[PDB]
Amino acid sequence: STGQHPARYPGAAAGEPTLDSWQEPPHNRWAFAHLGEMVPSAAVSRRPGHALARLGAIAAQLPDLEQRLEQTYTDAFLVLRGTEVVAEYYRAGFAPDDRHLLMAVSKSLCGTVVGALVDEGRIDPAQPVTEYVPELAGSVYDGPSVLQVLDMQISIDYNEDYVDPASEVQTHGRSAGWRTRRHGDPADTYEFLTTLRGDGSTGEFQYCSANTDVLAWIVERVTGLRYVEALSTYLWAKLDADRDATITVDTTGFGFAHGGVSCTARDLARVGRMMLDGGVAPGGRVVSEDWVRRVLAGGSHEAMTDKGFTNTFPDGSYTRQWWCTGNERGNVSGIGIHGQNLWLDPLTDSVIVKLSSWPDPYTEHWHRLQNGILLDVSRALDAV
Amino acid sequence: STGQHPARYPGAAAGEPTLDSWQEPPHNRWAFAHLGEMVPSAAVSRRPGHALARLGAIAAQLPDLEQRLEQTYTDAFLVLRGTEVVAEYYRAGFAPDDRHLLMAVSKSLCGTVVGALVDEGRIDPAQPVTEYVPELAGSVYDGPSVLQVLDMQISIDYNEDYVDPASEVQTHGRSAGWRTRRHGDPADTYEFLTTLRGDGSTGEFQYCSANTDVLAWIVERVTGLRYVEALSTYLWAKLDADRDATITVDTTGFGFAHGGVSCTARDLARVGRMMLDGGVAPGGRVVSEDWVRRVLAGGSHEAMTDKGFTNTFPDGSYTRQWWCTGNERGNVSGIGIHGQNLWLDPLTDSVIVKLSSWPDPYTEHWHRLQNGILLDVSRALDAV
Ligand SMILES: NCCCCCC(=O)NCCCCCC(=O)O
Ligand SMILES: NCCCCCC(=O)NCCCCCC(=O)O
Repeated sequence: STGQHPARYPGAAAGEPTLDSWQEPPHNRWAFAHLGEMVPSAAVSRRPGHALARLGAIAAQLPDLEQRLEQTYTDAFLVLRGTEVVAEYYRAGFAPDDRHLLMAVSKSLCGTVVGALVDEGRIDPAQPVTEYVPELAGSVYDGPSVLQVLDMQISIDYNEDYVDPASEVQTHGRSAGWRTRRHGDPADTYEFLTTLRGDGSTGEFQYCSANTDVLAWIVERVTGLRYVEALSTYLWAKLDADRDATITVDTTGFGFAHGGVSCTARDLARVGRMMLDGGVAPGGRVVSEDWVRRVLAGGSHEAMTDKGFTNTFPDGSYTRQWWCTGNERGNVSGIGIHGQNLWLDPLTDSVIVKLSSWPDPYTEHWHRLQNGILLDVSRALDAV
Repeated sequence: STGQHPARYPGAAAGEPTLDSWQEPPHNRWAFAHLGEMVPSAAVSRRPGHALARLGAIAAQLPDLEQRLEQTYTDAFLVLRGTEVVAEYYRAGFAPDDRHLLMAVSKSLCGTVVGALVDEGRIDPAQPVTEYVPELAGSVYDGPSVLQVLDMQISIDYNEDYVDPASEVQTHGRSAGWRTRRHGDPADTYEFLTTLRGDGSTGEFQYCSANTDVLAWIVERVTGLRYVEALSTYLWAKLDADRDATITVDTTGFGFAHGGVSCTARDLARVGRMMLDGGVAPGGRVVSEDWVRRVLAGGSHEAMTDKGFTNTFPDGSYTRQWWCTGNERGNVSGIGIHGQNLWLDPLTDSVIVKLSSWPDPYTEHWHRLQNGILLDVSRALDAV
């Protein structure tokens, strides 16, 4: 058993509604107003073909920027300097206000929600995961602290290989609804998490998407809110965003916290703006100054043994669901496969959003090109 | 085989992407911008509890109206007199701009798209279905004309019982993704349609949801557009709507034309406004004056042998995906189970939208109450 979870609607029984019950009472009052949560659905446009390129200022310093964006399969690109949008690009077929999957940039949003609850004293990072989710007893999350989850410093038997059909990535996806279920698969994301094991060691960085979903589970146990609602209440609804975000949900309504958020490029930039404003957003404080300071400060460098990341960023690290370059600019970024970044450049008070669709989830090739663009654009923003 | 269908995106292979392939190239460029079409998804609200009742004018004539709306599980209710919203109600927990499932009011929208294509001379109602969809040869739709589909005048072995777990309604839903698939079920909506049989007789009204999905299939074959896009291009994008509508899609991306559209009450009223304006909408003409005239005129009364409908509306009929009361007011309505109506009152140049969630799909009890409210509100709009 995975214990108590937030009901899909007020008074809902556990796991209700399902695909076979949503038309029946009492479920249908909720379901008829939220059917996209149950059944795949398409937008029918209220609006009756070419790329939009408004790179403007940085164009003089980076003449070939649009070509470099094309070469990295860029769908949306936006630079926010202070409060001003100073450069934008959207590929043909993608509108400025269209939403785009964030992949693991979603993790940085989840970490922010956790941070807000730490500020409220509802989560203590020093406490074991099992203090908040007892049902993870007997799993790899039995022993580690919430901070070690936040920092991805738990050794786990989870092969985070995005291409291997047999990897835990795919099983994770089948459990949550991103992929077709097999018989014998865990019923939902919570159950999948309880199946994970490890050798018990901690302290070394191991990127594992399951960690973020454990954080979201903790958020639910501490607030009593569905993660989807907690993500709105503690973050999204304070941004003065143009559009709702969306997040995929599994068959219990649990949001795919580690990778399933979609939003517009401009709205994602509002998250970066909040970070560079010390944790304050138009709708109120999201996280404490201290939390933001710790994100910008980085994690333990010695924990970061990922050769690929450190080849590019020798003094890099990871903390609280953010990647920290440790470079001379102090760049920090949310990062997702296929080329998603929420990139912070504190030196110039700027945020860079790049949302892409590389053919491959992650390779040194795309990694080098992507980071080259983000660094060049950052430097182009420097006072001269 | 069900023949050629509009690709989910430009250049897509048949049936691509699937739940297991959408992350791979070339699918992922499209899928990352449209993930809700593949995986159930929840809105993360950008906005930070009680019913809104602004019944206003008609309140004096119908003092107990709000109670009557509550008693019929009303979620949204809106009266448009001319171009003016003169009464509104939304239950606690449902916002004025929230979308609501239309159930078979969706059919009236599909019929409108067909009507537009008839105006363009791309569909001839007198022609057999097989003129446009040859693959329906050998099925119950082999022989009948497109008009007989529009008018629901084909005898079909399809038990339209919304509660019986064993009825064709459920198989239809399993084929399309509204319900959990069983082994042996048709793979998609098109395949399900090809399995339908009948005794070959025509001319008598038989309400069958499959008919509308055949119409949507015809729309796709004649335009080359996904039904979702055709619904936008020929109708929704001409309404000057506040929000996109949505429609559920099956595993090929085919919209659930007969029941799967959701939209706001105010936007649905724009469809009624278009009908009462002779087929013209803010964005241009949607259908011809003649088409609208034929809808308002009704179908053959003798074909209408449904005792339930005619008990309430003795001179009632059905044509072109609209129910026609044949009453002294000439009321016509789109109708969906659990209490959805797009109700036209030409006498007062008014449209009534009622979107509800009755516990039961359809019973004489709810039918009597629902129609009593719509008729009383219509009469309350009369000049005195
Ligand atoms: N479970 C399916 C979706 C999971 C998303 C994974 C993801 O986006 N991972 C990001 C990896 C970034 C690696 C950065 C680096 O090594 O330099
Ligand atoms: N296939 C699942 C959804 C199908 C929707 C069916 C629906 O909305 N039907 C409307 C029936 C109206 C009957 C009106 C009357 O008999 O008076």
